[PDB]
Amino acid sequence: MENRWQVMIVWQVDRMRINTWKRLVKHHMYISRKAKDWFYRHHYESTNPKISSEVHIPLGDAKLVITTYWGLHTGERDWHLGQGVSIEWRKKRYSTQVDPDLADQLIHLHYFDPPLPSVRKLTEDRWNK
Amino acid sequence: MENRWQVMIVWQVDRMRINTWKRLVKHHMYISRKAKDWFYRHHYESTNPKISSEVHIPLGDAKLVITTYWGLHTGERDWHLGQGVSIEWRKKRYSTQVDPDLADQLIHLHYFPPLPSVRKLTEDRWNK
Amino acid sequence: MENRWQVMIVWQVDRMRINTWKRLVKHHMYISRKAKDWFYRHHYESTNPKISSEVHIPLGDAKLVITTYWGLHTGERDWHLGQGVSIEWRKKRYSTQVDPDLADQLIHLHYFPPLPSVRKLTEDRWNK
Amino acid sequence: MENRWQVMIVWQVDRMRINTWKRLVKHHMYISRKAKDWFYRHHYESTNPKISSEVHIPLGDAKLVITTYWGLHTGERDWHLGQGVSIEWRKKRYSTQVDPDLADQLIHLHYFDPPLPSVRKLTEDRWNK
Amino acid sequence: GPGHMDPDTFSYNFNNRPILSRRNTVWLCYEVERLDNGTWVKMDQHRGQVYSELKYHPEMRFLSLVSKWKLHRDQEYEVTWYISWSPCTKCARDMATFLQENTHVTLTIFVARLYYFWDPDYQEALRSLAQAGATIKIMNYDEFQHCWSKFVYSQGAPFQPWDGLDEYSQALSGMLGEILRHSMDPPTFTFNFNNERHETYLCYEVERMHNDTWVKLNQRRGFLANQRHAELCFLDVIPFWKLDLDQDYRVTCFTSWSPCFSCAQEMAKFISKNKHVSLCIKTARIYQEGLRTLAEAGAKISIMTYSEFKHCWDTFVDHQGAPFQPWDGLDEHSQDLSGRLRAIL
Amino acid sequence: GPGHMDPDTFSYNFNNRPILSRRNTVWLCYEVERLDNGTWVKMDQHRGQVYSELKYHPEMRFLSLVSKWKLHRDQEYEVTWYISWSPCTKCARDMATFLQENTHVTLTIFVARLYYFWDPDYQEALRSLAQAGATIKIMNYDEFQHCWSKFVYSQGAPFQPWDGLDEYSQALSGMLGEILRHSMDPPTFTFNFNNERHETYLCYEVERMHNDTWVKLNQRRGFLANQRHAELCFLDVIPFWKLDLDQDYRVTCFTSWSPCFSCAQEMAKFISKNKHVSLCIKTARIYQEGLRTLAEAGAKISIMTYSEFKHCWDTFVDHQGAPFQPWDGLDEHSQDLSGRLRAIL
Amino acid sequence: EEFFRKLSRECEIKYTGFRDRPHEERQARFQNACRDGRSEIAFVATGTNLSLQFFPASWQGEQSREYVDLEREAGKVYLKAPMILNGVCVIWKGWIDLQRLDGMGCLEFDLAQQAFEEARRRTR
Amino acid sequence: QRSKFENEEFFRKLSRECEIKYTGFRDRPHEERQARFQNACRDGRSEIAFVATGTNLSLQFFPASWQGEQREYVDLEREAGKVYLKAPMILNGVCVIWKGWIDLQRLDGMGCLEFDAQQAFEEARRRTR
Amino acid sequence: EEFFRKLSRECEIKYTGFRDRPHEERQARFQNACRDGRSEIAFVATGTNLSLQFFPASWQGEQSREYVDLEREAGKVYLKAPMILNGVCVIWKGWIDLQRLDGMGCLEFDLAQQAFEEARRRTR
Amino acid sequence: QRSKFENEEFFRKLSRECEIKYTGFRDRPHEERQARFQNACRDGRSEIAFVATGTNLSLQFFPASWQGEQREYVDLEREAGKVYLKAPMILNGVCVIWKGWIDLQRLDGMGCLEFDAQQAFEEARRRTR
RNA sequence: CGGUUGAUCGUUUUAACAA
RNA sequence: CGGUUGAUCGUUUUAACAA
Ligand SMILES: [Cl-]
Ligand SMILES: [Cl-]
Ligand SMILES: [Zn+2]
Ligand SMILES: [Zn+2]
Ligand SMILES: [Zn+2]
Ligand SMILES: [Zn+2]
Repeated sequence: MENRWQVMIVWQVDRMRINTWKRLVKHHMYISRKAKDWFYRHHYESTNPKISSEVHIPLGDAKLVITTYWGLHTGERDWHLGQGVSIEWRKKRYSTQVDPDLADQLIHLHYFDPPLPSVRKLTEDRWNK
Repeated sequence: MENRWQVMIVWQVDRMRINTWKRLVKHHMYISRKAKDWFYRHHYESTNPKISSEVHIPLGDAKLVITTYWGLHTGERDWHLGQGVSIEWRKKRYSTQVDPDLADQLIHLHYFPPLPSVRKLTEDRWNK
Repeated sequence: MENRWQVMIVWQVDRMRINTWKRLVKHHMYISRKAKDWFYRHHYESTNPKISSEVHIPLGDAKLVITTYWGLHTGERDWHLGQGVSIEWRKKRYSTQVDPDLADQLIHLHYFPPLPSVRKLTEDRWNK
Repeated sequence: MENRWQVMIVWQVDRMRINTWKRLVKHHMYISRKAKDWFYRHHYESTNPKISSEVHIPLGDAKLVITTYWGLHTGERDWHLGQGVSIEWRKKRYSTQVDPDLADQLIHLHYFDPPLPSVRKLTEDRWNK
Repeated sequence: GPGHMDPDTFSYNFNNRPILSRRNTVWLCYEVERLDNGTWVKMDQHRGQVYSELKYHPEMRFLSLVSKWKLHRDQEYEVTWYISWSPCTKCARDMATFLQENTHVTLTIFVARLYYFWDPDYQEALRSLAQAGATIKIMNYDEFQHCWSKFVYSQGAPFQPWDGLDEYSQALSGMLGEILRHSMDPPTFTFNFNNERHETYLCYEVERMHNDTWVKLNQRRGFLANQRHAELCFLDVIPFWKLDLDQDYRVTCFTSWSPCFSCAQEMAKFISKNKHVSLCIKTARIYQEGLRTLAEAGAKISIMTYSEFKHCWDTFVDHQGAPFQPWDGLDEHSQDLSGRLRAIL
Repeated sequence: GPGHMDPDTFSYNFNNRPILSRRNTVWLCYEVERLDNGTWVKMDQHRGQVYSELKYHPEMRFLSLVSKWKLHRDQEYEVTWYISWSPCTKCARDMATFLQENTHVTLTIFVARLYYFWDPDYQEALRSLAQAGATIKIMNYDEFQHCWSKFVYSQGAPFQPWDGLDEYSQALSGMLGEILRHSMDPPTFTFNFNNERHETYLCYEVERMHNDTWVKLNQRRGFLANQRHAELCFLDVIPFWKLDLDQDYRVTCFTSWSPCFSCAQEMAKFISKNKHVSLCIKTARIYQEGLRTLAEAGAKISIMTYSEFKHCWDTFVDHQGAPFQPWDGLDEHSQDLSGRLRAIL
Repeated sequence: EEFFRKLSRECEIKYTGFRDRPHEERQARFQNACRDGRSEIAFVATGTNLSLQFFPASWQGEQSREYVDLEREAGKVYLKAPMILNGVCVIWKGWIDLQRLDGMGCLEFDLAQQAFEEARRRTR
Repeated sequence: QRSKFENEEFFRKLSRECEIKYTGFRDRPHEERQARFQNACRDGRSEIAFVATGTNLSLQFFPASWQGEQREYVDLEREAGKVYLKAPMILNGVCVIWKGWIDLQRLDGMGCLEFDAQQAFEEARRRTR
Repeated sequence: EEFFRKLSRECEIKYTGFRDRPHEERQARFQNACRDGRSEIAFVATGTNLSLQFFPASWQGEQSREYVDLEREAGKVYLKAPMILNGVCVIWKGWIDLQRLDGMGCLEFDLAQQAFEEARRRTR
Repeated sequence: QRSKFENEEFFRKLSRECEIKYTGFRDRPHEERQARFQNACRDGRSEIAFVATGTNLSLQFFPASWQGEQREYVDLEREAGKVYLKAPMILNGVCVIWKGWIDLQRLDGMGCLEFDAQQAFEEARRRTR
């Protein structure tokens, strides 16, 4: 087969939650520097044509990267218009996709041991419940 | 049935040109007061169902009546609903049709910010 | 100087009609894949500065080439910049002009959601 | 002379202050009923074609009426686009126009003896200073 | 945004006076419902209000919003509009061509005022919009209350209706019925215009005198019903025609029941005030001093016969290629009623 | 609203790549200044940003905003635009007719990308807009930094430019100069093209072979300057013409100084990679191994004479009905330079 | 006058009715409208936007003999109308075939009149 | 009255340093501004506004028909090229008169104040302090 | 064929150039463009949107004698062009006066041809 | 691994009750949706998304060219009228494989999970708790 | 164009500016 | 239509939704 694919679990979220997450991250990154070691990569540093942002969080000797997307297919619900998030953990060309629960646990273990930026509130589906 | 009719020359124009005409005419008889002697008759003051509005320009003992029309089954882009303009010199029960050039010359003889001109209203670019 | 020229029949159309044409043609050779055998040539692939785009419809041993044009000094509402369409049946260095009806009949003979039709593109309502 | 006129001192204010004044009055009129005896007359109860609102405040046996306008001439400053206010005090067909300072003093003498609605903040010119 | 407009703009713009001059902006409040398991459920996030721009009417912005929504095409949707002015020609045509291409959405429109109801261009645009599958109605007091409660940032303040809301609503309903050219289905005609019923339906036509000859007016033909009785609504519709004071007009009325006391007094006063309008009433039943006073005022009270029934069936009945069929006991009852009226008057 | 757009939309939309496909919205950041006592003072409240709609471009919304502003007509105003796409035909025409009717306002436009720069319709629209009194420029790095600091809700984050900003800006400047048909005034021509200066200005023309005859291209004629030297900018402009690989093209260059070492190496590599493009360089001065390498690569290095000077004056000089007048010491210096070049090469 | 001969050369007339509808009902509507009257009939010149309108006399507030007749010859209709234009009493006559609503038409001529002539000469 | 007029801050502010100007249609050319001002002064069916140059205070001359409940004049014939303005009113409980004039060419001029239940308002002011 | 005679009756041709500009320079530009070439010349039919385009031969990628001549008679220009249309070799010839850029024009006719005729008969 | 897969909440949630559906262009008619899905499955140059019916979780099959750094298949010829999907991945540090199928007519089907530095992530998880 | 409004598409066009 | 983008006017169109 001449078609080669990549597999990603993307949590479908609406636009307001994406905006709130980005605003909180940038507010706690520059104004109230509780998270100053984070690297907020801007839009166009990627080979994937649809990757709106990429937040890198150094955890000891590895890093947890949260990438958001825009321009995906529509969802089942009314406000899943093509935006989503995906969180993974990488260490020197070894990557594993991470549950948002575990991602927030890692974030609060290293950094936190305006509301604090959490990924559980970002990725939670408020339209299916 | 067909023993009685009425004949006029009507120039098809666009609705925006009619609106421009009826805006400058109102402006010039209300704000600028250069043509405060002119008269304006609305749609409900005429028996013809197709008459839009009438503008009366006094020329002394006679007058120039310019009338607008909706409801024409001609249309501009073939919408079976088109506007039109007609000119009529009237002097004490005597009436005749007047081409736009002579009407504009009559207006300039007795009268006179854009000015209300009949050539700009009646001319065409759809066929020319 | 005037010893060499080129003669074609070009039908003046509107820009929105050209956009509709080049949208349905792309849709039908990319998404629906009913006309995936057609070819599309852009503006920079032709020597004529006035050629907009070319669409090639294979008809077996021959082809039908429909070309769009900007830059015509005719204009639609007298803007000295008008679009145009030309049709050409081509068979191994032999060429001729084809009216829209025969071209549409050729397309329906070998081929076939709106469909890309030449009558809808070439017909006129500005003079008819 | 066949032309008869009426004279009013209108304090030219911008749109944002008008909106804030109306919102505060209606919020302190229905939700937090500290000013519940006030009568907020709506748009079209007037002979004057341009009188957007009219707030009546009973002071003992008389009433202080504050009327706002829209559709006035433009002002000297950039944001004086045709809205204004006027405050007066009336008792049985006797009316007198009231300084906003005195108007707020009367308001606080009888009723107050979200921010409280004051006319000094409404009528103050923040564009000329 | 869902329901955050100040009350003053609402009261200024949604005033329903038929002739209102200085309202140059159009406000459109939209809501959407979806069909699920046979019931229409409200779509709480797909609602709001928009206003017009210099060259951008609210209908265009609503179409852009619908395009951005990306609604499931395998479902059924109902959209409700509450608008201050009726759509113009461009907006009506584009809404019609949007409805023709999306058959999974239906549209219901409530209008506060009719925009250029005397202009046949806008009348034809509105007729085309109605033919495309849209329901056009006149915004009544219940809809005003609903918009006040739902789309207005009233902060719990009670709604205070302006003076003359009901009369303006009835007049606008009459004009809209004239514009849309409504017709009665045969069952209603048979049930209401039988001489042998808690509703009174009346038809009307107008003629003008010209060289001792009556000429019919194509636009001034129609019918109406009760919502005050129907005669008051008709008399409220009358003044907006601006009948000229120099020519002679005749208004022919086809009413089911006889006018009441107050309605007869109002009609007599109206026809006494306007000497240029003659009245010809041809009733079918009797609901007698008021009738005598109305007849002595100048009216011509008569009783419907077979010719009037045939004219009504041909004129104000949606027969759809079906000839009129008289019912049993028509001629005898009509003759008895005519004789009784002649004896009384 | 003044400066409250998120950085991601800014970075996505104001990318200045000449060919960018999936940016279907237009963003317009506007600011206004006023003339007071001979100085231009910023109008802090009359600034902001807007975006386009389905059928409502940002220029129309800006015109509506200007209408709502009600600016004093007895004053002077300067408006600055920062826009992602160059205006289309409708917007350009309406902006031109707005500028023609309001002579108390001037407009300066910075564009991130040129929209259909290969379409003569949009080229004519842009030329008409420039003739109406508007200044059209190409958005450079300083303007990007200004927009990031002023119109972007960056929360103090530093601006990170994308890759290739400067090259794209130079290419777009070259294309805009071609479109607007700029010309040199006589003083600059005399000061720069004298053979007896810290700037290098170069002119260029293109011809195509057809039956052993060179035919000129009307659009492919112009000149440019330094902002990297001008030769690199010209070589960056070249690839966007999409010269065909089957026909023969000749590019004639009129350069003041001799090319530098790096510029000569780049030109030699470019003309070696593209065998379908011949190069004819006719310089006026010398700024020799690089020149020898360029000549051996395939170029034809020559020295300007009276005919070339006359052609330059007639072609790329805004003489405005004035014939060319040669300066003193032209023929002797030209002959000496030609002899020196012949001896060297 | 230059206006007359400018609008009297190679001028053919053609009917404009329910243009966005099929031709058969178009001639049917032209037929019955010409029979009963009570309607406006338009005849536009091909070259320019000049149009002859036929309005019923009841539409005017007051009040000259002119006719449209199709019963003299089947399949064609004849048009005759006098009208005073620029101070002279020109008469416009023409015909169109009933099958194609096209045909020919031309205008040939027959105290207030001299008053308008004096005013027109004064307006030069 | 006289002492209150000469002692209170508001009356001194409006009587000492005040110059007026007409800004009716500030976005329109001078000629039609003059024409509109003349028309409005002559018909008596539209408002005319005069704004104090320094502050946001303005005097509006509404037509008497807009009042609906009930000496002043805006006259032209006293002097060619000028309009003279007299407006009696009741301000802060005392009877005051406003006098001014503006030229038709510059749409500018001068304007100042003069001096020319009643006891219930005095009692209210005394109890206000 | 019906198409030919449909577009060959009472057909007059007229020049379309810089229409939004005065006439004098319009004929000057028509003159010099017809002299030098290197430009496109349009001739539209009055009735419909059919137009004859005159493109320089250098604009084509490859390669039949046809001319536009004004020096044989002053004040008028003659146009001659053969072109194969629908399988037949029709020749379009005409003239326009140089003063008014208007005139007359008509098309009269003179293995792959039979191949197209067979294909056309098959497409019925 | 096996015990972690059978004991953790996330893996059980994604493995026990899961059904997938394709919602690519929900505002478009069924026919062109089928055509677009077939085209996207055949060219290998565009993403395809599969959304879990209950939650907001989705599987995206990005083309390998979009990765840029580096068994899975989306195949058609196994059975006419169905598309079969296999996607290996690393989730929460353990290697897991997703298996599913959807029919071309209904654009619906089934999908579930199976089982088929590494120590550094285990250490991080132990220290996370 | 304050007209018993015949209706110019008037900040009379705006969610937060005093939370 | 992921094309070395020739550019459909894609929530890739939005200030606060976790203040
Ligand atoms: Cl509308
Ligand atoms: Cl634009
Ligand atoms: Zn509209
Ligand atoms: Zn009653
Ligand atoms: Zn534009
Ligand atoms: Zn260099």
